[PDB]
Amino acid sequence: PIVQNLQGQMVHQCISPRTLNAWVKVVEEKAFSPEVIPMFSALSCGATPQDLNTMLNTVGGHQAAMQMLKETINEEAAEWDRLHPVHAGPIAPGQMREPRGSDIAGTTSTLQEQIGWMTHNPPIPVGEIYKRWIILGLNKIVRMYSPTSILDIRQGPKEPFRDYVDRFYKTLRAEQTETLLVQNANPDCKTILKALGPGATLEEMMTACQ
Amino acid sequence: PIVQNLQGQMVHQCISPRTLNAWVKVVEEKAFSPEVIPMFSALSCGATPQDLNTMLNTVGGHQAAMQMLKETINEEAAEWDRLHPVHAGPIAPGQMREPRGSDIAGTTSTLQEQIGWMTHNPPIPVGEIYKRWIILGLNKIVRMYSPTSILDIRQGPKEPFRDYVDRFYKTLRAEQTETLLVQNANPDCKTILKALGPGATLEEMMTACQ
Amino acid sequence: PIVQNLQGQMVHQCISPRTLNAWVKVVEEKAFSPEVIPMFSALSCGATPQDLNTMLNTVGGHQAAMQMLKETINEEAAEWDRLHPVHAGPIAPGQMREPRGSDIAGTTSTLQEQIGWMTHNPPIPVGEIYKRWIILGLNKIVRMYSPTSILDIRQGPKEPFRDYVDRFYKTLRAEQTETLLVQNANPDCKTILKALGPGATLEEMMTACQ
Amino acid sequence: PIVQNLQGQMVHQCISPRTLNAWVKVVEEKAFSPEVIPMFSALSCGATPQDLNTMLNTVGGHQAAMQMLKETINEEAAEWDRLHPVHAGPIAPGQMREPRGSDIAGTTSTLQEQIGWMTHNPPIPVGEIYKRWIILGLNKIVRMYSPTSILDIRQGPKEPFRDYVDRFYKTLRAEQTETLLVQNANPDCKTILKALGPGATLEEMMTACQ
Amino acid sequence: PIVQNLQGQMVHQCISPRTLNAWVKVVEEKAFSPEVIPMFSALSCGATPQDLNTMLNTVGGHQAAMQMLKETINEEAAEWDRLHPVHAGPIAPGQMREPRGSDIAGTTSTLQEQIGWMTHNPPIPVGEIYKRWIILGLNKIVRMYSPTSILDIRQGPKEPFRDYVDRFYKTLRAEQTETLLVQNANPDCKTILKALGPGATLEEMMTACQ
Amino acid sequence: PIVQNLQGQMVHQCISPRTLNAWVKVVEEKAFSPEVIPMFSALSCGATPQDLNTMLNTVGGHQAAMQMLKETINEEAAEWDRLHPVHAGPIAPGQMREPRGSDIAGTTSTLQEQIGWMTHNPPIPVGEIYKRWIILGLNKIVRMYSPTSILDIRQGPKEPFRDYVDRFYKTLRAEQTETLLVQNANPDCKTILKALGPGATLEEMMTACQ
Amino acid sequence: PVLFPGQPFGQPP
Amino acid sequence: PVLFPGQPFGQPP
Amino acid sequence: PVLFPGQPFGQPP
Amino acid sequence: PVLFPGQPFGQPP
Amino acid sequence: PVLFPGQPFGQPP
Amino acid sequence: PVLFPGQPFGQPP
Ligand SMILES: O=P(O)(O)O[C@H]1[C@H](OP(=O)(O)O)[C@H](OP(=O)(O)O)[C@H](OP(=O)(O)O)[C@@H](OP(=O)(O)O)[C@H]1OP(=O)(O)O
Ligand SMILES: O=P(O)(O)O[C@H]1[C@H](OP(=O)(O)O)[C@H](OP(=O)(O)O)[C@H](OP(=O)(O)O)[C@@H](OP(=O)(O)O)[C@H]1OP(=O)(O)O
Repeated sequence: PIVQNLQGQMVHQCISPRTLNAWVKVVEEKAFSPEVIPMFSALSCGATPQDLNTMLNTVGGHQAAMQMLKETINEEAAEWDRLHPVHAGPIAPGQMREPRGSDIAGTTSTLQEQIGWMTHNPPIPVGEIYKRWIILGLNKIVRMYSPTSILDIRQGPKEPFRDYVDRFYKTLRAEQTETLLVQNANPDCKTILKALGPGATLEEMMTACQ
Repeated sequence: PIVQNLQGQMVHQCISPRTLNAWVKVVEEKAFSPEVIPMFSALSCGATPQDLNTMLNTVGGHQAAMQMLKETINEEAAEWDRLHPVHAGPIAPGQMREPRGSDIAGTTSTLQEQIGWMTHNPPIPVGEIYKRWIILGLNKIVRMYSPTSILDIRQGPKEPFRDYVDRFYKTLRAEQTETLLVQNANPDCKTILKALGPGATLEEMMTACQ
Repeated sequence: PIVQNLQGQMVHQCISPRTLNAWVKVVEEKAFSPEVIPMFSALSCGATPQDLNTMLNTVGGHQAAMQMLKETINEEAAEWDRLHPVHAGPIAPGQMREPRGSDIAGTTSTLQEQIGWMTHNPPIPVGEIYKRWIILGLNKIVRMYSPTSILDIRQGPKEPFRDYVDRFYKTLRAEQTETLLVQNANPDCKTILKALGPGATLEEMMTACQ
Repeated sequence: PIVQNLQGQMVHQCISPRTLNAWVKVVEEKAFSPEVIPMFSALSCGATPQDLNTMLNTVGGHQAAMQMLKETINEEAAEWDRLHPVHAGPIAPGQMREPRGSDIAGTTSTLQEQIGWMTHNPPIPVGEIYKRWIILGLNKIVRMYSPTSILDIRQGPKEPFRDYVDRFYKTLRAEQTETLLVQNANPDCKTILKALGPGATLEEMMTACQ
Repeated sequence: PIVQNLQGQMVHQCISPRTLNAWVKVVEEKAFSPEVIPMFSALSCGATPQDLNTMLNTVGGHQAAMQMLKETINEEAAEWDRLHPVHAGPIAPGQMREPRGSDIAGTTSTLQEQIGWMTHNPPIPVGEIYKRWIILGLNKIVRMYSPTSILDIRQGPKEPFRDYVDRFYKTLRAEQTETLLVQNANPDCKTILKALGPGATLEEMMTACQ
Repeated sequence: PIVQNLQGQMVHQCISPRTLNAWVKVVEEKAFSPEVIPMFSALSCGATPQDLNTMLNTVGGHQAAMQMLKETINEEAAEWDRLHPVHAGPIAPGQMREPRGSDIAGTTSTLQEQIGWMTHNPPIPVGEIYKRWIILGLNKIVRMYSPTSILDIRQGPKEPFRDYVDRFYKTLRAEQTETLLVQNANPDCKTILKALGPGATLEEMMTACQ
Repeated sequence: PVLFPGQPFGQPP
Repeated sequence: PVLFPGQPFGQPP
Repeated sequence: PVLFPGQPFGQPP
Repeated sequence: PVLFPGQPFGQPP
Repeated sequence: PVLFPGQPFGQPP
Repeated sequence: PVLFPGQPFGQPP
């Protein structure tokens, strides 16, 4: 990644064994749950496109999701190429070239070209654009990998309200309320909630129904 | 987070794999016990609003508590907006803007705006205000997540006094004495404690009843 | 904690995940055995009163011991207030105030006031005074939490002398000899030990009785 | 490896226990799956030929794959010797010699010669050439170690489409589509997919067949 | 411990959680086997007498061995006092005092006095003298804690020679040859070894008897 | 070990808990397999003779192998003494003495003498010579500790060729081909291999026999 | 409100 | 007293 | 497209 | 003696 | 060849 | 010999 040294300059350091280790472990244990996206966003902080590529290639499962990510990255690279064309000819000697849509992904661009783009004034944050594309991929997979719809989440008769709210909101996060939450509740709890009315925080509902 | 480098300046460093790892592990193993709040307060030391957001999003369970935290943060951001209005117009070039209530939460403000607010003289501790709001949320959840009331804690006939005091005070911490502790005790132990009278430390009671 | 940077100055650094992790793990696995006190003394080396407070709040069990510690800290803070009164009025601008007994505990004093007291010439070691009070608490709990008295430790007929000495001295450490050790021994081993007489090291006894 | 110190110079540091540890653990747990290649590429970042040799020798299993790697490295070293001959005679005193094909592998070249080649302007990236040869070996082994052909991957009647796509693409990665993926699918799913037609992303197929 | 900072000066740093952790773990798992002494010698490298004291107090078992260590340290401190008397009177202001035998153990001397003795020219290595005394203790315990004598180690009829040599030499290390090793061997192996004669390395014996 | 600080000088740092930890763990889990030698060579990078001694003494098993190493080190130290005699008399004050064969092993030489030899221009790499002797020992033990001869490795009728090649080459590495590999194979696989003929890479054989 | 149900932390309406 | 029952460490009355 | 099925991340056609 | 039975390391009589 | 069967990595013939 | 049986590494006769 690109870090700030003790002297006071931004230098490229080599990825630690733990960014890779924790990344493989979170994708292995948590699959593609929503909270897995922030991990990637936090583990890859300051990472180069090459580093992001290492993280993506380290995973050994869910290859269909990886192809989703591939297609998303190609669509975004085509949109970058369309929005920001770049000239060809000869790269000027001792000079920094423009980043293509394929360059941001790290397919053509090399690591020295990458750190040239990052250590610039003003810097071209190719890592941040690549992170944006990878994240768009990840949100897309996570949204379409949800096990059940929000309509399916309904509270059981013997189930506590807390568990129902937890299930409801984990499903709501997976697919990215107020009125819907009461509709799925059983006649118990709903008896008091309908009497509560509008303007009550989630905690008022869960306290009255505790 | 915002740390002090060896040279002697405050710089932003990227969150470590362990702050995230330990945070997910403590919320997974200890749920929302009171001691979980200090962990967050200690793990997120010097953290930016973005870092606090990563920590909050890393958790994958107890989503109703997360919505409690959301509502608390919105109430506090509305109170910040009400107490400290900020002008609009155009942000002056090469200048630092005022922090909105939404800015402290990191919804509109970007990381460069954040570290501009922290590395200032005098600094605007947006991270500390956000930590205050998140902590208010956490205390609220922990208080309303307590399994039983302090009135329920009563000492058993064959149970040692130590266990009763431990249960009593863990419940007292969960919901944030002197006379009440003796009332819940069985006739044994109370026989000696009533004879002890006022002015005795907790240890005098537990020593006489040992 | 307050550490020495590579440049050569004492700066506050943020507590590591391991001080907290190891602290919770030692209090969880070893409860309040005597060796747990040095761990706290070694883990909290250079720690601020706020850091000491985080360590104390991280524990989730043995709340009665925590209240013992609370009462001990209040007694010591009252004694500090009595021994070292401090004036009121207005705190002089850009100046460092005197530390109250409550300040050393970190209840009123903030972290900036704390590091002002530590980075001073001569420095006011509020962390060391707080550590003294916390340690007095810990010794008090450990002494009064001992399972059995030293009189109870007696050597069995088939038990080796080594095990008896180990039990005897772990109990002696828990509650903070020469003649007593021989009295609790069985007629075997004592047969030779009484013949040995005064002036023999522990190893002479354990070698002759091996 | 060759890293950048805080002062701002490239110096050789000694390999960490974790590069070795994580390397042995990934080769032990994941055998020669494709994602194992990026690990090597990420763990050995900045590593010298000697360091690469340590990593290769640390593995204790799959010795036939190691001999594949040996033969690949000899072929590449012979091609380097053929492409870039080097003179003999006497090495000039206080001077840096040309890297042979055997030198890049670290068989004749010593570590001081290596760091002389890396800390040069322009530098001779012997580590990168050696990494290229080792990686060519690794891709060769991984491609020829695949358990089954892509023709074998077929979707079962009761198997979800997601699992079939995952198997198909893990096999495709192991041996380094569009039309083939539909052919192996059962009559179910294919019923809708044939109706979809060309121009549909992988996600359109997996959504319609969900 | 006393380490060398990056700038180039010897400064006291605070003991890491791992020196304590690894120390407790090695004493817990390996008890007092001979190899446990080097661990202490390697883990406590550069450590102050206070740090050595923390390490010693961290152990929670084998208290009789701890009292052996105590007595050894008192004998060595008395010998230090006898060999190197020190004057009393008043400690000169802003001056460094002479180290007593009790000072080296850290009973009277404080940490500031300790680092004054270590950061001196010429330095008084109180840590090294204390390490010498602690190590003398450790060797004494390990020698007198050996389960069986070297005379007891004898090779079984069906036991391989390798196992017999391993047992023989682990016992020899525990209590701190050539002719004795052959005497304890069974008639098999001895048949060939007696024919070998003097002047054969251990490996010649184990190869002929393999 | 002897490392390079951030300022740009070679200084002695104290061995980490992990070099010891990983060393004991690899010798415990992998015994004396060939890959254990590189670990020692990689873990002890930059280590002093004293550090090498700590690593060797940390192991608690395989003491006969340790005595093999002892004898090897004595033979090499005698050869060093014979090749490089050193004068006696008086060591010149403030001067660096010549390294004896016993000095390289660390038996007489102290750590200050060691780091004087390493931080020299030109430096006397006593650590590297000691590493050479220890490694010669290790290769000797590993070669003579092999369970079976290469002649014993033969392919079974139902065993895949891959497993046979793996066994063959792990045995070949343990004791430090082309024609021999085919001879041990069963009539199956050999049927095709004899038809292949000379000039085929290992992979050609394993592909045709797959 | 700064935060609404259904989106991650740090995202506007 | 500096500390009372029922609140975390470091908080006034 | 920048990426195609069957090759690792960061490799051209 | 510098150390006596019954107290931690580093404490006087 | 730079490497032959039977010896560790980095050793000549 | 520099090392003899029965003593740790780094100790003279
Ligand atoms: O203690 P944990 O929370 O369970 O995490 C540890 C630990 O992390 P550290 O390297 O920072 O210490 C390990 O070292 P230990 O201190 O536990 O010895 C490590 O290696 P070990 O095999 O020696 O434990 C390992 O084990 P593993 O990765 O196989 O699980 C690992 O556990 P985690 O994977 O949970 O992080
Ligand atoms: O090098 P990594 O595998 O990336 O992890 C290291 C490391 O492990 P090794 O020394 O075994 O290589 C440290 O070693 P120890 O200090 O534990 O002995 C360590 O220590 P902490 O757990 O106390 O943090 C810490 O970094 P550092 O050395 O600066 O303390 C850490 O990185 P992570 O904990 O994030 O994995």
